[PDB]
Amino acid sequence: NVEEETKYIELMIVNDHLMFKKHRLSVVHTNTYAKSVVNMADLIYKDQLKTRIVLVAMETWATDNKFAISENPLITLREFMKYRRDFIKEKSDAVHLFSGSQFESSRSGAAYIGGICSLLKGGGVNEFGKTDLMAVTLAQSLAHNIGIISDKRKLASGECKCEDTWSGCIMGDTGYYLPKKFTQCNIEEYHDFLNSGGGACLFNKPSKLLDPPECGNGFIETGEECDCGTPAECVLEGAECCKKCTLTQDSQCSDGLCCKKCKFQPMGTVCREAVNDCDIRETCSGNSSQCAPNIHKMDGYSCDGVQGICFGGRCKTRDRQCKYIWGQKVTASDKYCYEKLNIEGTEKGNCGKDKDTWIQCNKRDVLCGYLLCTNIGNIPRLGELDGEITSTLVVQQGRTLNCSGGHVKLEEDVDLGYVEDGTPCGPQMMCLEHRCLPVASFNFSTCLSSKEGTICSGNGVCSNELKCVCNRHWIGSDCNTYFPHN
Amino acid sequence: KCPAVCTCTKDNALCENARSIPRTVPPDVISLSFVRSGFTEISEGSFLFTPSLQLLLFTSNSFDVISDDAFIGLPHLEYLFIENNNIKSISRHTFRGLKSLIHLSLANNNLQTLPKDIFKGLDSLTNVDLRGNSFNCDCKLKWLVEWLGHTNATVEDIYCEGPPEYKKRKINSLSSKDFDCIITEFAKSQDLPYQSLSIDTFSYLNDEYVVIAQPFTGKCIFLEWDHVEKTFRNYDNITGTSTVVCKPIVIETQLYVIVAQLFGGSHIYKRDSFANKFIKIQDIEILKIRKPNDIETFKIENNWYFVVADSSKAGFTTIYKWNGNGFYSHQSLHAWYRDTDVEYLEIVRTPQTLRTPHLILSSSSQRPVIYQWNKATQLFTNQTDIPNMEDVYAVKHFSVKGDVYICLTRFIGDSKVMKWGGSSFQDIQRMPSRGSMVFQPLQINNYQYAILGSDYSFTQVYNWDAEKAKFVKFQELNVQAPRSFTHVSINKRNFLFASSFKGNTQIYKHVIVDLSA
Ligand SMILES: *[C@@H]1O[C@H](CO)[C@@H](O)[C@H](O)[C@H]1NC(C)=O
Ligand SMILES: *[C@@H]1O[C@H](CO)[C@@H](O)[C@H](O)[C@H]1NC(C)=O
Ligand SMILES: *[C@@H]1O[C@H](CO)[C@@H](O)[C@H](O)[C@H]1NC(C)=O
Ligand SMILES: *[C@@H]1O[C@H](CO)[C@@H](O)[C@H](O)[C@H]1NC(C)=O
Ligand SMILES: *[C@@H]1O[C@H](CO)[C@@H](O)[C@H](O)[C@H]1NC(C)=O
Ligand SMILES: *[C@@H]1O[C@H](CO)[C@@H](O)[C@H](O)[C@H]1NC(C)=O
Ligand SMILES: [Ca+2]
Ligand SMILES: [Ca+2]
Ligand SMILES: [Ca+2]
Ligand SMILES: [Ca+2]
Repeated sequence: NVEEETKYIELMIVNDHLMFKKHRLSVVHTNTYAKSVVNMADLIYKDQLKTRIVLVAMETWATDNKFAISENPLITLREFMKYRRDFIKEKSDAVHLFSGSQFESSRSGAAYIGGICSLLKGGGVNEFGKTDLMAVTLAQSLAHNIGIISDKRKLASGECKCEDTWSGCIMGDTGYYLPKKFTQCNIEEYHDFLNSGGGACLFNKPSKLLDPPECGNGFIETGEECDCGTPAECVLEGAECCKKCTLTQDSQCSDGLCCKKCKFQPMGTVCREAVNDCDIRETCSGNSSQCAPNIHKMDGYSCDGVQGICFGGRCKTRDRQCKYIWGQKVTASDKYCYEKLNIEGTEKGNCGKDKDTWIQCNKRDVLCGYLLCTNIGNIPRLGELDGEITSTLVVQQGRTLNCSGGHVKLEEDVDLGYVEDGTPCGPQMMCLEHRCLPVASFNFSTCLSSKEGTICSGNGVCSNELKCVCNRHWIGSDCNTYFPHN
Repeated sequence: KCPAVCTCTKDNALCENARSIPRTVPPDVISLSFVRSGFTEISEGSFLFTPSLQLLLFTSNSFDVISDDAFIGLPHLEYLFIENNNIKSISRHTFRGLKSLIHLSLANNNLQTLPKDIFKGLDSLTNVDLRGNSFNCDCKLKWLVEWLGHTNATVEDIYCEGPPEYKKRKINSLSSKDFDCIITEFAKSQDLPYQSLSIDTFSYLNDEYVVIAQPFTGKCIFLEWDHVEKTFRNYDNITGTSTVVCKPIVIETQLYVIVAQLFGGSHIYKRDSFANKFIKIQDIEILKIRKPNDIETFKIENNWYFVVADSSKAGFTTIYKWNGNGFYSHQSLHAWYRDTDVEYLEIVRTPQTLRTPHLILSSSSQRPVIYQWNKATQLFTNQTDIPNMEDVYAVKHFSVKGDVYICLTRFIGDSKVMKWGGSSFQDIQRMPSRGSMVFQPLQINNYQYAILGSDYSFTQVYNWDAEKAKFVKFQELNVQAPRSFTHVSINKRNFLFASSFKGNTQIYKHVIVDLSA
């Protein structure tokens, strides 16, 4: 089960010059401080989300500020991710900025929703504060990256509730009294994010801390051949094997999904099944006790039939977008709604705005335009509604269909209710900039192949790392070579 | 007719090594003496049946105590010499009963003390000799200084042998200076079952009431002085979940109460003239005010205002003017800051001789900031931060004579008091505190204290020294977690309330003691 595994967030923190100055013009003080923040946030996540946060790297600039900082946290987020993309080569699951400057915002920080494992979307920005306060800020930023949202129809309606009356909850507004705990609805939102295929990169357990090793901390570090969570909790798994952070002769592995009673499980045994059409199931290698690094299908593969195309292991469709924005009770409208509404060029449907004007949709762009759903509530699940709701009644041969939509705002330039980029408008077609384009225009990468015009020679699935996972009876990087017996 | 233990001529008797005082003397005996007798103590009401003695002397004896009225029955006694003995303490009324005593010598017995007004009741005294005693000089010897100055009788000089600070100093040469016999203390009158956060008091119809905010169960507690055989009793409650600060306000003989909470915290009440029931009037918008950590009440120029501290960055500080019907928004301060505390203080800003109202609010990561009131625009214009201190949780204020000083609170660091000059605040005293959520100045009957609490170690109370012009360590109070200190004045009664966040709150009684009596 994807929920029961204990996941790992590889984290890189970047301290700007103002933070470096804020402690003693000092590298050791900034390092220890940031490490403490990550320590407290990790204490929150360990208990609450069943996820550990490990910092594999840190970079602080003593020389000068690299880019132009803004009082707006969103602008600072965009520019910081520009710096990570154009400069930082370090491998990590997320990269977050610790800024000594004070933003003017309602929010103490900003992070891209569901942007984990992404290069461009993969991190956030957190302003300066005290140790615990900045720990909370990092907690909610990483919460955004991991798929957790503060607001919802369940929460606005009172179905979802923070049960601490004295102190808030992490996703809520932070006062002087700092929240120690997530609402259960945030937990279930995380589980929903994982069950949709997102956050595959989080299943790798770092074997190297940047800090000197310690025994009994829950991680295997240089000088120790085994470790468990605590010597007290070691009795559940690893007790028969690990002693004083060292294995006796008969124990191959301490603990893990591939470890049963101090012995490697055979290669090919399946530790984790695929959670959706975009996910590839993984098998134990017979080398390591931990299940192999999580892999999913390469971008461009079809999911939910021809109705979607995989991105980051997650299936992007229009119906899933309606259910995501407006809640689970919502269903996607029939194509007649979009087809009728794109031609009129009214407020009720359109392909976009240039300046204060509606563009008439092209005939093939019908499905790339204003997003239409049928049963819509009064309030959006996330963000806030701009303008009012849109309801258009369409009658075909006596059938009445109510086509409803709305403009939902997260960031000024990002508007829900427009078809998301990468959503297919048809066979071998996808929506970009509210226009229907062929797949070849996206310049997708590919794996190695022997037979031309095929992916992994048709015998395998191409991963997001551009490595072939072969089907039965096939071996090799191109999956060309056959097996001894059919 | 003379005892065998004594050597007695016709008019004289000399007794050595006597176990007990004989009550039978010859009629013609005038003077009587006791040398090295085996007496334990003087007999109580002794020396009766022998009125004829004009003289009594004791030398080289051992006496633990000399009982009251020991010399009664000696109307003709004139000279009395008790000297060259070892005596610890004698009773005050011992010498009472002789109005005929002229010469009295206590000298050389090494008395370290005398009781107040030991010499009262003899108006006939002429010579008295205290010499040759080691006298520890304190309030008893203060009354002795009074008597030395006020007596017509000639008294040879005596000296302080203690405390070592005063040695070989004339007891005749001492003045009221460098004697404080008037000391103050705080002893807890009452313990309360509930944990507390904020406390404030108000006066209605000569009855005094106190408002306590209990954060966890969300109870805003109103208690009154019971006045029959009870220190304190709580006559009412107001139930609000996550209650933080309860500040009462009375405008034109009408009681209003503001409560603040985390959710739907903004509220304002009123108490109905009949049935003594509080009724909610207004609810301020939840959107603008979120997670207030403080409330302060101030009135400026015939207008009541109201102020709240917003600890969240989303909400802004808000001052509320009051028209006839209710409170409504006036001004907003410190956008996008986390505000821990707010304080209102009226100070003299030069060149002006008038007192200008000011506001001091403290942030989490930011230095405190001061606002100057502007009468023309009905706003606060000047915005200035007090330099060279950071992480100030709260700032309070007090005034000693014409000067105005402030106490700035720091959780871990140096909490310091500063003097207000013409322009800015000037450093006075740096007092380290560990885990202090409050620094409270308090003025009780021309005594300015300061209370600095600790969630870790003992709460350190300080007292003001007028000559030193600097707070001095005074008393230690034990509180599990103190978030406040409040001064409560009943009629001719003074109490202080100490909240406890992690434990039961304390009620201390203020007692003034005089050691000179
Ligand atoms: C696992 O280890 C074995 C030897 O212990 C090696 O042959 C095999 O290539 C390893 N698997 C990898 C590197 O994926
Ligand atoms: C239109 O939308 C409303 C939203 O509540 C829904 O109840 C209704 O069934 C829809 N269709 C109509 C009114 O034909
Ligand atoms: C194809 O690759 C080029 C080379 O880097 C790149 O610039 C371009 O954005 C890619 N996509 C296209 C041409 O659609
Ligand atoms: C003498 O001493 C007595 C003591 O009570 C005092 O009342 C009186 O005024 C004195 N007379 C003087 C100082 O002349
Ligand atoms: C107010 O609340 C306290 C705390 O539970 C309680 O002891 C007291 O009886 C209450 N006063 C009432 C109900 O009048
Ligand atoms: C502002 O601060 C200055 C000191 O720099 C002071 O002179 C003035 O009275 C204050 N009030 C203002 C400027 O309104
Ligand atoms: Ca990873
Ligand atoms: Ca270890
Ligand atoms: Ca997988
Ligand atoms: Ca205050």
